[PDB]
Amino acid sequence: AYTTAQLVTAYTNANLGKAPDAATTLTLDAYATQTQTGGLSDAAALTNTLKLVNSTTAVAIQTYQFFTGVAPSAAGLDFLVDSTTNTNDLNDAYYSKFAQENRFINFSINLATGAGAGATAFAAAYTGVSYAQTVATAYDKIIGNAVATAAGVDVAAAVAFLSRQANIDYLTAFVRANTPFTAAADIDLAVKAALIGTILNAATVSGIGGYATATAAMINDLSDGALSTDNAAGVNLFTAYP
Amino acid sequence: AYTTAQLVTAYTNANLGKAPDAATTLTLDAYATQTQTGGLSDAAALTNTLKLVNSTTAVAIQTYQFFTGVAPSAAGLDFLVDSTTNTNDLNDAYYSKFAQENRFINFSINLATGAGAGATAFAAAYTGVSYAQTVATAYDKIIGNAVATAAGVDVAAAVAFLSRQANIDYLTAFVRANTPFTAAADIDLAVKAALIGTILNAATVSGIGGYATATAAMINDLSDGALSTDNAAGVNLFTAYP
Amino acid sequence: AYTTAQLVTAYTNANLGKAPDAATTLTLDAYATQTQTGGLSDAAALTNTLKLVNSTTAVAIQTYQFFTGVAPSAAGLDFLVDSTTNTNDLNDAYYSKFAQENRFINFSINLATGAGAGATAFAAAYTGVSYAQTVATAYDKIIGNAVATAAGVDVAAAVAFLSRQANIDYLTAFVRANTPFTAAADIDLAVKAALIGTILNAATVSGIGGYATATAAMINDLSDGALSTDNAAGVNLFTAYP
Amino acid sequence: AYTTAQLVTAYTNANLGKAPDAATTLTLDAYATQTQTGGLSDAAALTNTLKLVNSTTAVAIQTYQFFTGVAPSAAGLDFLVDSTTNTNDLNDAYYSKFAQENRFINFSINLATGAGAGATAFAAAYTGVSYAQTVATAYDKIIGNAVATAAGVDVAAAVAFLSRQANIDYLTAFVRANTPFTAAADIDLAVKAALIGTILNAATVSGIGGYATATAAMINDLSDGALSTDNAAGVNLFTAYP
Amino acid sequence: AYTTAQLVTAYTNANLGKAPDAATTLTLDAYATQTQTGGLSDAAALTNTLKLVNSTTAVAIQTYQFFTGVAPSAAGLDFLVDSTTNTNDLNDAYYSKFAQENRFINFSINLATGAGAGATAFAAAYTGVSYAQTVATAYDKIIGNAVATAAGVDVAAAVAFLSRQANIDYLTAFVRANTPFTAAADIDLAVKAALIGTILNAATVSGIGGYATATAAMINDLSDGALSTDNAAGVNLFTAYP
Amino acid sequence: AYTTAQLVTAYTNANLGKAPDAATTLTLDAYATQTQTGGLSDAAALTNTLKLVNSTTAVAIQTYQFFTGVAPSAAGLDFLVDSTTNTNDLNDAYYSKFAQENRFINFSINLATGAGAGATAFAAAYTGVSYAQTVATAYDKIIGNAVATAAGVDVAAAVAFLSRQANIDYLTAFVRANTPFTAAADIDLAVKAALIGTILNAATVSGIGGYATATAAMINDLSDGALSTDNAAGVNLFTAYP
Ligand SMILES: CC(=O)N[C@H]1[C@H](O)[C@H](O)[C@@H](O[C@@H]2[C@H](O)[C@H](O[C@@H]3[C@H](O)[C@@H](O[C@@H]4[C@H](O)[C@@H](O[C@@H]5[C@H](O)[C@H](O[C@@H]6[C@H](O)[C@@H](O)O[C@H](C)[C@H]6NC(C)=O)O[C@H](CO)[C@H]5O)O[C@H](C)[C@H]4NC(C)=O)O[C@H](C)[C@H]3NC(C)=O)O[C@H](CO)[C@H]2O)O[C@@H]1C
Ligand SMILES: CC(=O)N[C@H]1[C@H](O)[C@H](O)[C@@H](O[C@@H]2[C@H](O)[C@H](O[C@@H]3[C@H](O)[C@@H](O[C@@H]4[C@H](O)[C@@H](O[C@@H]5[C@H](O)[C@H](O[C@@H]6[C@H](O)[C@@H](O)O[C@H](C)[C@H]6NC(C)=O)O[C@H](CO)[C@H]5O)O[C@H](C)[C@H]4NC(C)=O)O[C@H](C)[C@H]3NC(C)=O)O[C@H](CO)[C@H]2O)O[C@@H]1C
Ligand SMILES: CC(=O)N[C@H]1[C@H](O)[C@H](O)[C@@H](O[C@@H]2[C@H](O)[C@H](O[C@@H]3[C@H](O)[C@@H](O[C@@H]4[C@H](O)[C@@H](O[C@@H]5[C@H](O)[C@H](O[C@@H]6[C@H](O)[C@@H](O)O[C@H](C)[C@H]6NC(C)=O)O[C@H](CO)[C@H]5O)O[C@H](C)[C@H]4NC(C)=O)O[C@H](C)[C@H]3NC(C)=O)O[C@H](CO)[C@H]2O)O[C@@H]1C
Ligand SMILES: CC(=O)N[C@H]1[C@H](O)[C@H](O)[C@@H](O[C@@H]2[C@H](O)[C@H](O[C@@H]3[C@H](O)[C@@H](O[C@@H]4[C@H](O)[C@@H](O[C@@H]5[C@H](O)[C@H](O[C@@H]6[C@H](O)[C@@H](O)O[C@H](C)[C@H]6NC(C)=O)O[C@H](CO)[C@H]5O)O[C@H](C)[C@H]4NC(C)=O)O[C@H](C)[C@H]3NC(C)=O)O[C@H](CO)[C@H]2O)O[C@@H]1C
Ligand SMILES: CC(=O)N[C@H]1[C@H](O)[C@H](O)[C@@H](O[C@@H]2[C@H](O)[C@H](O[C@@H]3[C@H](O)[C@@H](O[C@@H]4[C@H](O)[C@@H](O[C@@H]5[C@H](O)[C@H](O[C@@H]6[C@H](O)[C@@H](O)O[C@H](C)[C@H]6NC(C)=O)O[C@H](CO)[C@H]5O)O[C@H](C)[C@H]4NC(C)=O)O[C@H](C)[C@H]3NC(C)=O)O[C@H](CO)[C@H]2O)O[C@@H]1C
Ligand SMILES: CC(=O)N[C@H]1[C@H](O)[C@H](O)[C@@H](O[C@@H]2[C@H](O)[C@H](O[C@@H]3[C@H](O)[C@@H](O[C@@H]4[C@H](O)[C@@H](O[C@@H]5[C@H](O)[C@H](O[C@@H]6[C@H](O)[C@@H](O)O[C@H](C)[C@H]6NC(C)=O)O[C@H](CO)[C@H]5O)O[C@H](C)[C@H]4NC(C)=O)O[C@H](C)[C@H]3NC(C)=O)O[C@H](CO)[C@H]2O)O[C@@H]1C
Ligand SMILES: CC(=O)N[C@H]1[C@H](O)[C@H](O)[C@@H](O[C@@H]2[C@H](O)[C@H](O[C@@H]3[C@H](O)[C@@H](O[C@@H]4[C@H](O)[C@@H](O[C@@H]5[C@H](O)[C@H](O[C@@H]6[C@H](O)[C@@H](O)O[C@H](C)[C@H]6NC(C)=O)O[C@H](CO)[C@H]5O)O[C@H](C)[C@H]4NC(C)=O)O[C@H](C)[C@H]3NC(C)=O)O[C@H](CO)[C@H]2O)O[C@@H]1C
Ligand SMILES: [Ca+2]
Ligand SMILES: [Ca+2]
Ligand SMILES: [Ca+2]
Ligand SMILES: [Ca+2]
Ligand SMILES: [Ca+2]
Ligand SMILES: [Ca+2]
Ligand SMILES: [Ca+2]
Ligand SMILES: [Ca+2]
Ligand SMILES: [Ca+2]
Ligand SMILES: [Ca+2]
Ligand SMILES: [Ca+2]
Ligand SMILES: [Ca+2]
Ligand SMILES: [Ca+2]
Ligand SMILES: [Ca+2]
Ligand SMILES: [Ca+2]
Ligand SMILES: [Ca+2]
Ligand SMILES: [Ca+2]
Ligand SMILES: [Ca+2]
Repeated sequence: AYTTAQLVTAYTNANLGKAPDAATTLTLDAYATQTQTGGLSDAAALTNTLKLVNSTTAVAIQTYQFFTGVAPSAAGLDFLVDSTTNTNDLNDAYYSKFAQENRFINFSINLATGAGAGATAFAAAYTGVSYAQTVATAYDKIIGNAVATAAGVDVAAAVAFLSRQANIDYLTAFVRANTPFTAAADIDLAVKAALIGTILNAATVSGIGGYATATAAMINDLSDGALSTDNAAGVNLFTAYP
Repeated sequence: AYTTAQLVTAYTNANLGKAPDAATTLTLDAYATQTQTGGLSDAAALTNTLKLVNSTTAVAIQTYQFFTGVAPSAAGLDFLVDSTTNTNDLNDAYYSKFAQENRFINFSINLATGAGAGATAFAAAYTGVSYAQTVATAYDKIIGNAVATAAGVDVAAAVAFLSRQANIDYLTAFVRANTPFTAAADIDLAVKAALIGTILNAATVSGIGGYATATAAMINDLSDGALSTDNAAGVNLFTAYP
Repeated sequence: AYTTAQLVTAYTNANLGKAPDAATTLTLDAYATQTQTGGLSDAAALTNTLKLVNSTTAVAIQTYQFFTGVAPSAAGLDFLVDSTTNTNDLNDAYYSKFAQENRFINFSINLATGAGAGATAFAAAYTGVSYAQTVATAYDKIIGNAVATAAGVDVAAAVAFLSRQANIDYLTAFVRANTPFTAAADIDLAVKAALIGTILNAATVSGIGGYATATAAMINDLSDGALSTDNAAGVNLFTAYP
Repeated sequence: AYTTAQLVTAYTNANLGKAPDAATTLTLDAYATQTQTGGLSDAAALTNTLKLVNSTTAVAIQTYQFFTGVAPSAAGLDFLVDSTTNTNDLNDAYYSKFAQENRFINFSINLATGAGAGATAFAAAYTGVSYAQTVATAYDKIIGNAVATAAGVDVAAAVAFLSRQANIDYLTAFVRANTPFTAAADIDLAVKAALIGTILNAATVSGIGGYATATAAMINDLSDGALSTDNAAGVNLFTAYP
Repeated sequence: AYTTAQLVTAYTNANLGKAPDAATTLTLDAYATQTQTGGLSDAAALTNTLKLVNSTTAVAIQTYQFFTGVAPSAAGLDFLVDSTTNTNDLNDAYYSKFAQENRFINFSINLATGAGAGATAFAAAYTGVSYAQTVATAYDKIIGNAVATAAGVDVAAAVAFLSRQANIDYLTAFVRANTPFTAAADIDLAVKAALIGTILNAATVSGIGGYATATAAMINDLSDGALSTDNAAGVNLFTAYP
Repeated sequence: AYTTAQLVTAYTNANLGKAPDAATTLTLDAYATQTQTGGLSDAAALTNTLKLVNSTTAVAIQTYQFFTGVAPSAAGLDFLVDSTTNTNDLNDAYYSKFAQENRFINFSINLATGAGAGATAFAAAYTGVSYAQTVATAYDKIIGNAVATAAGVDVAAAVAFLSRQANIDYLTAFVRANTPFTAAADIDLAVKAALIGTILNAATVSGIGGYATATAAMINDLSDGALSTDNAAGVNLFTAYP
């Protein structure tokens, strides 16, 4: 049985010191009532509670792991999500106008293009590759073909939907109108990051794939208040939480 | 085997001293015959007998528990349902023109708006929340998403039906024409109580959810004549009947 | 193996001394042949043999039990069905123009209206009750909601069919044109008896319900020639044959 | 393994000394080959061999059993089917123009009307009975309602088909144009025999019912050459072959 | 594992010294490869290898067995299929223009009409029999009604298809234009042989029936090079290979 | 768990010293990630890794085995796929314009026509055989009728599709416009090689058949770097890898 005070504290640690909104408080309150009435197990309530921090914390963990090869530390997560020194962070008015999918795309573009840490690695490996191939390889890397088929979703339809011309046209307009890029090569590279960022958003929403499971464990690890690993140079998701 | 005299006495205690109507007497008489003919078990007949007091007793128990956080005592139930000092109570001519759903809405509006005990708590928590969010959170709090899916009903369709624009338009007309409220904020808060009151009526009619099960046990506890707990400050449903 | 002589004697005792008709004799003869050829068990043949006395004996037993609260005795059954002192009885030319359903309605009207034994009790309990409620309560009392659903028949459709406006219009015309009643209250009470009488006919035709099972046992008890209980003041079906 | 010589001898005894036709010889020869090739068991071949004598021997056995109450003896069967003293018998040119169904009707009319042995018994029992009732009772007596439903055939459809107005119109034309009867009562009685005769033909063709099973055993008993019972006054099928 | 040299030698013995054609050699070569790759068992390859000799050897065995009552010997098979003294045999240019079905019909006509060994027996038994009866009896004799139903094919449809007016019109044209017969009786008898010959072709193509199984064993017996029985007066298929 | 360095080395040995392309590197990288995240077993990743060398290595192994009767050695594979002395090999700019199916056809034409090693054997066996027969025999030889049916694919539809007139018209145009052949016999022989080459491409794409399984084992054997057999005169696939 979870009290509403316990759930909001777990959410606060997962959200890194940010108090829940009034609407989210009612959702957390509903979860607490279900546990007391025998309608929801203790483990299920916590997982649902930690599922509300997807747009604010899971975006920071997953984008760094794919691009920079390592997830940010507790101090790095604190700076990115909710910090006093960072005026523009994930849960402030600067990002308040974005959705979950747009937030994933923004970090993907920033990391792979310009002054991002993984920008040089992204350009070397993702050059000379078509849009369809990038989607196909990223989908297998993030979610996986075997795992997705076992879960029930159709891989062939999902890959085609993500690589449709409508998605490409919208993303290239998003890159050109927003990013300070105008060359064909620079725009082409940035669209690839946007395509990958969409896949990352799809994986965390559905919860299927190695990336989605790994970031869930890290959020659960951070839920109690202190990260168990908390490595200074970053936490490798795949080896910290096998 | 239940005699018709036993069933009406159980109903009278559940209805708090009110004699059954002539139509309800035939329904109770039919239940007694089925038990004697081996067509209905003793436990099933009593549960069906206590299912006829939904509009007169279960409304008082459930509305107080959700809003004030505690169910009324035996003396409090007596005053609300059938008392000599209370000229206008649930089973008199004042409420004789209402249906089951309208009765649930009336207590919800009275408790959450004006001089209700839980009015101050309701305003603090349910401010800045949209209509769709209030329905979604209340449905999970009262009935529950996991329990409803297991029972067979579709949660997604049920929530959309309860939050349709037709329901909102009818409820806001009900609030404005009946309640002494004219400000946008006051009307908006009252409609939220009406939306929650509809959910409470849905839960007790279908019998799915923690609230429906809890109020059934309290009515069964009151059926014999004396409430087992009968706390002076109120009976907490979720801890008295786990 | 049942001989045709044995079957007609069992039918005669069930019909209370009335010899079977020529058409019914062939039906009884067919049952005897099936037992000798190994196509029908001994118990099944007797039950089918006793199923042909529904319109002449089961009508007397069931109507008295529902209205007067007790089934007629062996002497009472003899007077009602086939007696020398009673010029107008069930199996004579006076009732030869009626069907099974009409026979059930006639006793229901006679008992509940006028000089019937149960007329005073029927008026006290069945006053202020709508037609739909009377059908719903009688159907549960006679057949039962749980038993009917288990058997496979749809209760919701059956109740609506029995309470349709076409049935009410036919029955009120039957009451007004036949019974010596013209007041609204007297006609309304008589139609309720007709509605109940139709339900009794439905129960005995289909064989589902406590009433149908109980009257079958009494007919089987009377089949051998002498009733086992044969109480002077009447036989209570539900306690004599649990 | 049955040789073609053995099969024709079994058929000859079943047909009471009549040699098989050239077409029937090929059918018997085909049965013999199947047994030698392992495609048909010995018991199945004999039953199929004895199924070809339906129109010549099973008609004599079944009609007498239903009407006269006893099957003909071996000498009686010999006179009826194939005898030197009887110029007009079942397997001669006199009956060579009839089919299986017409042969059954002819004996039914002869036995129940005119100088038949069972004519007086048939008139006493089958007077005052409608056509539909006669078909319904005869079908239960010969085939049976329970047995037919278990086999898979629909009793309700079969009875209605046998009692259709087209069947009655054809049969009454058959009776009037052929039998020397013109009165309404005499024609009505003869049509009842024709209706029963059709049922007997249906039972032996399909092989369902006590009559069909009983006459099959008697033919099998006669197959070896000598009847085991061979009672002088007739063989009662239901007690000789339980 | 079968080598391509072994398969062609088995086919040569089955074909009685005739070397396989170039097209058939590839088919035999494909069977050998499948056994070496673990895609086909040794027994299955030999049965498929012996299934290619249907039009040249199984025609001689089956037609003699049905008509003359005995299959030809090894010397008789050698003369009929592939012999130096016989200029016109089954696998030469004389029969190179015929198909499998036409080859079966040719032997049936030759044996049952003219100077055939079984011509006198065929005329005595198959006189006075209609076309439909001949097809029905031959189908039961060759394939069998019980065996065909167990295999899954519909006997009623198959018999009607083989006895359709289109088949009769084609066969009677085949008989009249080819055979030196012009009388009605002679043509009628020859068409019956053609109808039976078609059934024999159907049985060996599908592989269902006692005849098809028996001739397969004899071909398998001849496959090694020397027939095990090799009776001088002929081999009776049904007793040599039970 | 496979590292991306291990997968590319396995692919390099399978591709015989050729470094993977940038697009293929991402595919190999995705396989490595899945193994580390527990979404793909070690054996499955290697098989998928070796499935990307179908167009460059499996074409050399399979075409030689079918036509020349033996697969090329490690030195022979090195010369054909990736060698310094061979300016025009499978993975250079000379073959960079072809697809997988066209590559299979090219070797089939070269080997069976002109100066190919198996040209003389192909002409001797595949002369006087129709197009439909060649497809039917090759399909059974390469994939097999029994194996294909067990896998689920329809053999009858597949053979008809491969032998359709549209396929023949395209292939004969391919032969005439490309190969230096103009005679009817030479073109006819070359089209047969093209038809077989298409079947080989179909077998390796679907992975069904003895040829597909055998060439997979040889590629797996070559994956570690050194071939286990490495016979100087060639490796017989069916006996080296049973
Ligand atoms: C392992 C670990 O724990 N490491 C930590 C360290 O130990 C240490 O504690 C600390 O570090 C930080 C961190 O590494 C930081 O990384 C940044 C960061 O990931 C990210 O930052 C953003 C960037 O500085 C910048 O913004 C603009 C802006 O997004 C703009 O986009 C427009 C615009 O918003 C408006 O017009 O709306 C449009 C729709 C929008 N367009 C799009 C496409 O979205 O776009 C431009 C061009 O893309 C972009 O430059 O400002 C943001 C506010 C900022 N975000 C946050 C949350 O702060 O990406 C950087 C590339 C990345 N830098 C490097 C280097 O990798 O870097 C600082 C140093 O600069 C470091 O101290 O934290 C570690 C995690
Ligand atoms: C724990 C426990 O056991 N406690 C008990 C105590 O120990 C003690 O024994 C005792 O207490 C009572 C009780 O707490 C009472 O609580 C009241 C009560 O819940 C409720 O009361 C109603 C209210 O006083 C009032 O009415 C009007 C009216 O409903 C009107 O609505 C119109 C109108 O009917 C007509 O026009 O038709 C329209 C369709 C209708 N509109 C709508 C929208 O329905 O609407 C106005 C505005 O909403 C409303 O004020 O009169 C009712 C007759 C009355 N109902 C009953 C059953 O009595 O709500 C009050 C807000 C609530 N008060 C407080 C405070 O919470 O309060 C009294 C003291 O006043 C107390 O003694 O019982 C405890 C249970
Ligand atoms: C426990 C036990 O065993 N008790 C027995 C006693 O110990 C004792 O042995 C003995 O008793 C009898 C019995 O109690 C009797 O009961 C009667 C009886 O149940 C019933 O009787 C009928 C009634 O007297 C009457 O008839 C008319 C008539 O039905 C008429 O209807 C018209 C008409 O037929 C024509 O126009 O066609 C129309 C279509 C039709 N209309 C309708 C609607 O059908 O309608 C009027 C008004 O309804 C009606 O009065 O005459 C009938 C012939 C008679 N039936 C039989 C079978 O006899 O109902 C009585 C109300 C009931 N009486 C009492 C009192 O309850 O009563 C006598 C004394 O009168 C008693 O000796 O048997 C016990 C079973
Ligand atoms: C256990 C359960 O749940 N059962 C239910 C079923 O599962 C099902 O859901 C529904 O099914 C029904 C049910 O089986 C039913 O049966 C009918 C019914 O019993 C009755 O129905 C009445 C009838 O159609 C009709 O009657 C007239 C009338 O009897 C008339 O007689 C006159 C008249 O009384 C007066 O003038 O006096 C005269 C002397 C008299 N003449 C006589 C007696 O000769 O005679 C005519 C024929 O000439 C007759 O049509 O109309 C009534 C309104 C109707 N009543 C109701 C309540 O509907 O009798 C039918 C013979 C009977 N049918 C069959 C078949 O048995 O059947 C329907 C058929 O669709 C079925 O759907 O409900 C169950 C409760
Ligand atoms: C127990 C036992 O074993 N008993 C045996 C005895 O011990 C003893 O061995 C011995 O007995 C016989 C037997 O009992 C016989 O029984 C006969 C017999 O069952 C049957 O006989 C037929 C009857 O005599 C008669 O014919 C005409 C004819 O059918 C005609 O019909 C016309 C006509 O054919 C033409 O116009 O075509 C029309 C389409 C056709 N119409 C129809 C409707 O079909 O119709 C008339 C009127 O119906 C009819 O009389 O002649 C037949 C040739 C004959 N059939 C045979 C097979 O012989 O029915 C008799 C009524 C019955 N008699 C008695 C008595 O029951 O009787 C003799 C004595 O007469 C007896 O020796 O065998 C015992 C079995
Ligand atoms: C048990 C055993 O092993 N016995 C063997 C012996 O021990 C001994 O070793 C030896 O015997 C042979 C064998 O018994 C032979 O039997 C023959 C044989 O079965 C068969 O022979 C055919 C017949 O002689 C004949 O031909 C014509 C021709 O078919 C013609 O048809 C035309 C024509 O082809 C053209 O116009 O095209 C048309 C489409 C075609 N029409 C049709 C309808 O097809 O039709 C006429 C009339 O039907 C026909 O006579 O010539 C054939 C070439 C020949 N076939 C072969 C394969 O040789 O049928 C004979 C009736 C049969 N004879 C007897 C007798 O039964 O007989 C010789 C002696 O003549 C004997 O030495 O082999 C035993 C098996
Ligand atoms: C068991 C083992 O390991 N053996 C090895 C040896 O031990 C030894 O190590 C070594 O041997 C080689 C090898 O045996 C070689 O075999 C060749 C080879 O299989 C193949 O070679 C091709 C051929 O020489 C040739 O080309 C043209 C060309 O393809 C042309 O096609 C046109 C053209 O490309 C353009 O116009 O586009 C068109 C679309 C196209 N048309 C079509 C239809 O595709 O077509 C003509 C006519 O078909 C053709 O001649 O040149 C190619 C570049 C070459 N391919 C490669 C990969 O090198 O087929 C030869 C017939 C075969 N030779 C013999 C002999 O069998 O032979 C050399 C000696 O010449 C030997 O040293 O390797 C062993 C495996
Ligand atoms: Ca913080
Ligand atoms: Ca901040
Ligand atoms: Ca932790
Ligand atoms: Ca009270
Ligand atoms: Ca009151
Ligand atoms: Ca209690
Ligand atoms: Ca009597
Ligand atoms: Ca009387
Ligand atoms: Ca008794
Ligand atoms: Ca005889
Ligand atoms: Ca005779
Ligand atoms: Ca016997
Ligand atoms: Ca030879
Ligand atoms: Ca020859
Ligand atoms: Ca052998
Ligand atoms: Ca190399
Ligand atoms: Ca090269
Ligand atoms: Ca190796």
